[PDB]
Amino acid sequence: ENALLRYLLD
Amino acid sequence: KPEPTDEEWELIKTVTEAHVATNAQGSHWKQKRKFLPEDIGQAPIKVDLEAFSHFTKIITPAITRVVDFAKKLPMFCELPCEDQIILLKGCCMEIMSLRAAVRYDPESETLTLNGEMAVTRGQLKNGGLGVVSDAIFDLGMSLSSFNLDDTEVALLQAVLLMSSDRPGLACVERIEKYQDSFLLAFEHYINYRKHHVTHFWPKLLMKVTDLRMIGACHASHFLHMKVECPTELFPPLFLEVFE
Ligand SMILES: Cc1nc(C(=O)NCC(=O)O)c(O)c2ccc(Oc3ccccc3)cc12
Repeated sequence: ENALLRYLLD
Repeated sequence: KPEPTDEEWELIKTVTEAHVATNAQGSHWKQKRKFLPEDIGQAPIKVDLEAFSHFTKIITPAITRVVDFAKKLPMFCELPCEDQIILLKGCCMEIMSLRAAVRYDPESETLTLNGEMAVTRGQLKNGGLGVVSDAIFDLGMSLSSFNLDDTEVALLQAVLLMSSDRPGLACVERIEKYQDSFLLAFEHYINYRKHHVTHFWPKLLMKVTDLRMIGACHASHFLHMKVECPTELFPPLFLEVFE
């Protein structure tokens, strides 16, 4: 659900 | 009073470098500083929409720098992904406030956000933060006497990031091991620095609590902003971190 924050954590 | 071990010096090099590399505008933050115009952020007639949109537009890079900090910490990287997400959502507002508070300027009575934007107690208050504005400004005023350097700020951020009490964490004992290491390095560095304040370490621990209050408040003032602004009006990275 934290799509963007997950992406930023690579 | 004991000073850092070699392992603790190495750890202090790591956090300090992580912090310096991710602190907006670095040494130049007072030069790149634009004072937000004074008509922006005066008291309505609730939330001043103009100041809100300026604050809305800089929260995203500020959250991203916090993420960049955590990623340059090797202990953080060994945590599973959901732990990292939980730990970041937990400490993002805490670390941003610390980073703003140590940039309090008593002559102008402003904080600098994003290395670039000087705002007043009234502007940050009327742009959505409410009483939390006073909390961050009061913290800045009182930190001036603590003369924190880059390393003490870095270590404070690591202590807040490594909080094993956030709801949902798998590796709770692992995270508390990491925090304990930082707390020990932090104390021994404080012993070595020999500040000229009595019981510096106990007083700094109360500052940690002040920050954890600012962080726990952002729920009571997330709702205070969603009274007026539809959820579309916030940037997405902010919504993720704050709910
Ligand atoms: C608490 C803090 N801090 C910083 C910041 O830059 N701190 C220093 C730094 O990271 O270098 C911000 O940029 C903030 C931006 C918005 C904000 O709330 C709001 C978010 C959306 C709408 C209104 C206020 C709090 C900030």
